[PDB]
Amino acid sequence: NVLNKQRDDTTDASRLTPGELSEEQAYIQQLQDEMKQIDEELVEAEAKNR
Amino acid sequence: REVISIHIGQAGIQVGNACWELYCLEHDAFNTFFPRCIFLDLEPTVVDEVRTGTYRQLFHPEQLISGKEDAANNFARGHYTIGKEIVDLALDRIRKLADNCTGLQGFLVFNAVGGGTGSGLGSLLLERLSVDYGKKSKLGFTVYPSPQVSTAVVEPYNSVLSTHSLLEHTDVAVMLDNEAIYDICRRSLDIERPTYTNLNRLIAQVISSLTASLRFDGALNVDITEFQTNLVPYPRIHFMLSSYAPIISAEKAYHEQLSVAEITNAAFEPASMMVKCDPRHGKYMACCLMYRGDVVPKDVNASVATIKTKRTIQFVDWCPTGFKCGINYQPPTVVPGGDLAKVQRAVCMISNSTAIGEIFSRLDHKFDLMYAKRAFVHWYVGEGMEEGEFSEAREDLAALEKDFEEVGA
Amino acid sequence: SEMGSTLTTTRNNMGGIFSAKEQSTAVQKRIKLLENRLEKAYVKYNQSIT
Amino acid sequence: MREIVHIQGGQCGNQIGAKFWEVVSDEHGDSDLQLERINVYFNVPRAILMDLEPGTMDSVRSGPYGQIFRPDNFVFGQTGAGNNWAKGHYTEGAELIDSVLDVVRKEAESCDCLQGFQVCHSLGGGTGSGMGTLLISKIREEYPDRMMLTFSVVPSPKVSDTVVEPYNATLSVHQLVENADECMVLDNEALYDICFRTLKLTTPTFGDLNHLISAVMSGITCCLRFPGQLNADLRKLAVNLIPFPRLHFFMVGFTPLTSRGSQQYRALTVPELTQQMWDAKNMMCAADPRHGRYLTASALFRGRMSTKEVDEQMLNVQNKNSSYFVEWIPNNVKSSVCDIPPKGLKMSATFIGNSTAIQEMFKRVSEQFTAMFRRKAFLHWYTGEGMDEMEFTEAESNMNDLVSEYQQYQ
Amino acid sequence: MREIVHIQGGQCGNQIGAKFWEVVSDEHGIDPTGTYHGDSDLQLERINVYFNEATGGRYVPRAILMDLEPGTMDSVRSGPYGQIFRPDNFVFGQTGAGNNWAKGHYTEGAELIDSVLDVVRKEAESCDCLQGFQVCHSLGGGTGSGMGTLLISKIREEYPDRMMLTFSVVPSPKVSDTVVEPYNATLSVHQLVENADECMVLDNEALYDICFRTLKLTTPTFGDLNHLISAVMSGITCCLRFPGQLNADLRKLAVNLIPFPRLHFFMVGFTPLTSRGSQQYRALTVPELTQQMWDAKNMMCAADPRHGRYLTASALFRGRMSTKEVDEQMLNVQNKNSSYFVEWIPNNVKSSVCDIPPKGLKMSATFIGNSTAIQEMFKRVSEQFTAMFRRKAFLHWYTGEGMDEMEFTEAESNMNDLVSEYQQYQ
Ligand SMILES: Nc1nc2c(ncn2[C@@H]2O[C@H](COP(=O)(O)OP(=O)(O)OP(=O)(O)O)[C@@H](O)[C@H]2O)c(=O)[nH]1
Ligand SMILES: Nc1nc2c(ncn2[C@@H]2O[C@H](COP(=O)(O)OP(=O)(O)O)[C@@H](O)[C@H]2O)c(=O)[nH]1
Ligand SMILES: Nc1nc2c(ncn2[C@@H]2O[C@H](COP(=O)(O)OP(=O)(O)O)[C@@H](O)[C@H]2O)c(=O)[nH]1
Ligand SMILES: [Mg+2]
Repeated sequence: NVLNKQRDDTTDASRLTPGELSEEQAYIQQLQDEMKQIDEELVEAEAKNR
Repeated sequence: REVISIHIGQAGIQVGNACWELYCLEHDAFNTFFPRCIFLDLEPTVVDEVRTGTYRQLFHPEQLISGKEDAANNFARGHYTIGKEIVDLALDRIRKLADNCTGLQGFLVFNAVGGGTGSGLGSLLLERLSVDYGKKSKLGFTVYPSPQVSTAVVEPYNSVLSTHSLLEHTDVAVMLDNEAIYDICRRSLDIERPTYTNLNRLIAQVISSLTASLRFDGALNVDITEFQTNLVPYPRIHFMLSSYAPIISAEKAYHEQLSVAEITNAAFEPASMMVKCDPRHGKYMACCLMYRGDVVPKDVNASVATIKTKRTIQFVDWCPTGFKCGINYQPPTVVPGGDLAKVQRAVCMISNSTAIGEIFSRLDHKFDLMYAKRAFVHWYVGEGMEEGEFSEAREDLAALEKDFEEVGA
Repeated sequence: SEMGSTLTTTRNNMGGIFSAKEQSTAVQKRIKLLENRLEKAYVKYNQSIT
Repeated sequence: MREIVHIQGGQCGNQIGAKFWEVVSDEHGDSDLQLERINVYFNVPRAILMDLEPGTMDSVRSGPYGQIFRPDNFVFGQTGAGNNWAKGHYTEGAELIDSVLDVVRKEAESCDCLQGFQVCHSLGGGTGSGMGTLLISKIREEYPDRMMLTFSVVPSPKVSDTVVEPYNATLSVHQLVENADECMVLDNEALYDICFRTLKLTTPTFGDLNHLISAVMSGITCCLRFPGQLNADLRKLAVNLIPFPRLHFFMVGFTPLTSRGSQQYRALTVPELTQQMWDAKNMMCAADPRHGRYLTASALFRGRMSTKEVDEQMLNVQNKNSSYFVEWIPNNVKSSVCDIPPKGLKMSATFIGNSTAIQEMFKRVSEQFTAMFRRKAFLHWYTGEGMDEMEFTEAESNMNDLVSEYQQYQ
Repeated sequence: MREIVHIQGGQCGNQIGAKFWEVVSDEHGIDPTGTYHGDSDLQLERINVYFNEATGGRYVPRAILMDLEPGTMDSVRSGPYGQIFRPDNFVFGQTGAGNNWAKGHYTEGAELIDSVLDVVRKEAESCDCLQGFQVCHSLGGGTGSGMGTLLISKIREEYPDRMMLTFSVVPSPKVSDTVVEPYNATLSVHQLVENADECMVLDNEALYDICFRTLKLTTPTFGDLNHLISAVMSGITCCLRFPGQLNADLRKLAVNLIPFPRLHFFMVGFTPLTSRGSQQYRALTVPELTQQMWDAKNMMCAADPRHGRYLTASALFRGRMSTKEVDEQMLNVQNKNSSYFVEWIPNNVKSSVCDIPPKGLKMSATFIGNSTAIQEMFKRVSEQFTAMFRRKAFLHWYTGEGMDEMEFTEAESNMNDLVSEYQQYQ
């Protein structure tokens, strides 16, 4: 009985361990690229105004 | 709108003796109950305790059906030999109860499958009700035998032979053990020496919480036809774990701060299930949450969000919206002499998962061991059965095990 | 004893009970911040254009 | 003269409409301007309640402003749907919709010149969505040349009431894309978020959400009921917002919305209304418009305002956010002004934006629908009632090609 | 016309600003409920610099409160003139920095300053032609130093062509409340040298000695110090709110007072400041105002200018006065004490007059002197910082949160070149 109790707790602990979120990290990466694109886009436009 | 209740056996009508006490104490809203009942048993001892009890005049004399002699923990006796003379009188009354009714939601049956009357003539009553009405719902709240706590010996034979008909006759089947309820009264209610009376009182609380939507007006009402869709994803998978919160004493209740968030949590821990099984081994297929009393839709909405984002429990890969909520305004009532304190709000959760697949597998070995040596089989066969239905009920539960394993994947 | 040892090392590996929700909620909030920042950068660029 | 009849279906529709008739009755009441334009909503209100559970009808007569409906207009079943679209669309509808069509025809011919019909319902429930859907279909083949409005709430995974929400939402939108003239998409997630952020309520019961939806519905029909410096009826807005006949799902916002703690600390000017109107956190749908573009936009204003301020402000919001609008349509914004404000305010506004970010929700539901329908969960409660397999495939196909044309035009 | 939004950070910033809005509202005749009750038209014509009419005579201050603890915000709305601020302007965290500059600049800043910037952006676009921004904070705390510091850097990147004031109290060894004061001071100033347009150096020692000897107070609670600081801040902006014979806006003073772009830390004084035993025995003349103005003990910083030379100096006078007295007084105080003024700039003192005194006084003044003696403070904190850093004491909350070793070395280097370039230009 005590072995089964301990085993369930290990399985719970393994479930809880943080796991990398692929569907979200790639979003962050894509967001930064568009951000950097707009910065370079902005500097050309400021040059045009002067 | 009305719904009538049938009670079979020593366990059935004692559960009813507490359930109807709560209904009269709780009460146009009464129209769904006022009683539209029938007690029936083979032993006259427990029915005739009602006939002389405090509720002598409350029940019409004919209602209380009673046979001549008991089936004696014998499914075959209570299904083939003695059932055949009393079941016809019972259902030929229940018909005129339905003719009294106009908007019948359904029937609800109370039985314990360990015995002969609760199991045998339970299934027999169910088979003639299914061919007579078909479409009308029949909610069966049954009491299955516990794994380690047990009172009889031949109950594995009864439980398998009863289940074979409980599959395709009842619509919504709620399991309830005795060890799990004993643990509930020991853990939360801190009653170290409980009897059957305390068990039956909190069983009535669950029943009342799922019919209060018909009786009283809430923010989000839910009928008996609603459970029919929202919790059974397959026509032969209807077996529901039950839970309730807050099951709490009279002093602890005032000390603690009962709210919606924590009771939604407490209704999900395996320390509060009405059936001895661990849903950590299983995956939730669907959940249903009846909220009574002082509930706004926001915090119930917020509570189901936290459950979904936790990882201690998991859902099937099929249901992103794996819940069905329901809110009613009137708070739960209390019974003098009862142990549950008055609460502004309570939650009765009815779920469906694959943890139930463990109880059947656990049941199989005990039945299998006895059957292999042909223990006690001579009692049932001389009653009118054969070796055919023993083996065929066995393979029916084998199919059910593979079914749960297939759907759970 | 061996199962107990595996339990303790897995317990240390999860980095705590509350760890998973914090990392999950932090990356979600990070998503929101980049979205907010991207809007302001777009506004500046479009204002420059006019 | 120009007439709008009201239909309320299901529990959601009935309680929303009860609040709706409270605010309209209070709006029409000192002034003689109130008496001249009550034929549009009165003859007793020109409304028809419709449900299957008597608790909602009793709940309607119990509350105040519940004794003003004509009891003959309480057309009403008895058995109940049970969140089953097949029950709401094939079994229970088949004997109650004939009765609703009797009463709706009587309420339509009672007036001289109909402008249109106005339906308030849901897309997750059975007797609200399905029956109201069938009702809409019966109305479309009888009166094709009349206007039609459907304020429909759409379910979100964050506000997940029932288990079969996707099975009902997908089927319901399959009928809306052909039957209704236009629809105003609502949801409970955005409504709850709005009462948190802007309204700052601690206990937002349904009364508040239904009060918010009611303010929108009162705002869209103010031009008929009151004189204005620039009038825009329902047909005028429809042609200015709908570029293609199937692209008629809108997002709505109402202004001004401030907490009772800050009501006296704020100013009420047209620039101040426009900042809150175009705020992405102020849409009453869970579709972030900055995830796409605007096809067109419309702003209905109420109160004595300078029209020049209206036009120059709308031009500004189009020049500043120049990437969020469609290219082959310059001047994407339609505007209108009426001189009578709602009771308790000086100056109000109503935003209707036809954006292409709404395709997120339709795609957002399809993955739940495809999740269930892949392995046939909950399917028999729909199949054994009369529906077949090809209906779900058809419903899925229309969802997919719909998000494609938003994606196409985006 | 020209508009200045107000930004208060941390506990010190919040309490300083509370007394500021009380004093200002009294000058314009707005009661604590937020309605107008003045008499002269001169009060109603220039309240757009600091307020917005909301609805029906409701004037709300154009201010933004920002910190990390709830106690300060609650202490604002409790006291009078606490009900005048718009509740949306209470941008507000919950966890706290704990006098850890990294937590105020890297850990907790990342989740609040975006929200702070939304309110600040709304207050900038709510007005037409910004004159500048006004930030009140400390240099020894965490939530005032780090939070306000990162805010200043981001703001200068958004609106670069606009003025900016930072009223900052600095720590000193004698008044030492926190233990990590040098770590906070040197890093905070390292950011101020490259972000702020001009900064006003304050410290608590001078405030204590003003209330000891000049004011002759017995129990000087923080309400009186904040009362003193508010009079100085109202003086720097009286030119925008009231007409006069010689107006001087913020831009006019900064371009005139700052000879080199990195040398923009000022010493402040205020006149008149008199005790209740001597408020009757005095006169009110321009020369009487001038000597009490240029007094060494009357500086509102504990850095004696008579240890060095003045680079530039400014005077803002308020009240009906004769401009000849203004100009001749500045000329005389420069001719007798000729060695105390820098040589390669003639007429090192710019002066201006405004025709509206503070309520309750006939004639006041405000002094803004950019002297070279300020390097004492930079060395006084620099050696304490180097003393701590050469053994890495208190470093693990800094290096464990995101700073590296080169940041402190960068701080020392920038510290050392500023005190060296002060030494050259003197
Ligand atoms: N919860 C609960 N269970 C009961 C109660 N009484 C009996 N049981 C259960 O009933 C099972 C046996 O069936 P009984 O109801 O006692 O007897 P029966 O079903 O009428 O069958 P017969 O003995 O042949 O008449 C036992 O396993 C008990 O767990 C009760 O009062 N409350
Ligand atoms: N805003 C609002 N939404 C409601 C209200 N009542 C129900 N709903 C929504 O309606 C959905 C359930 O609709 P349902 O009652 O099943 O409709 P019906 O069964 O067809 O009448 C839920 O998602 C609720 O969020 C209400 O009073 N206000
Ligand atoms: N003038 C004044 N200074 C104060 C007050 N309260 C704190 N201080 C100064 O603030 C310094 C400590 O900064 P702290 O209040 O912790 O700043 P914060 O935590 O960033 O808000 C000390 O050197 C005090 O002299 C006040 O009410 N008035
Ligand atoms: Mg018995």
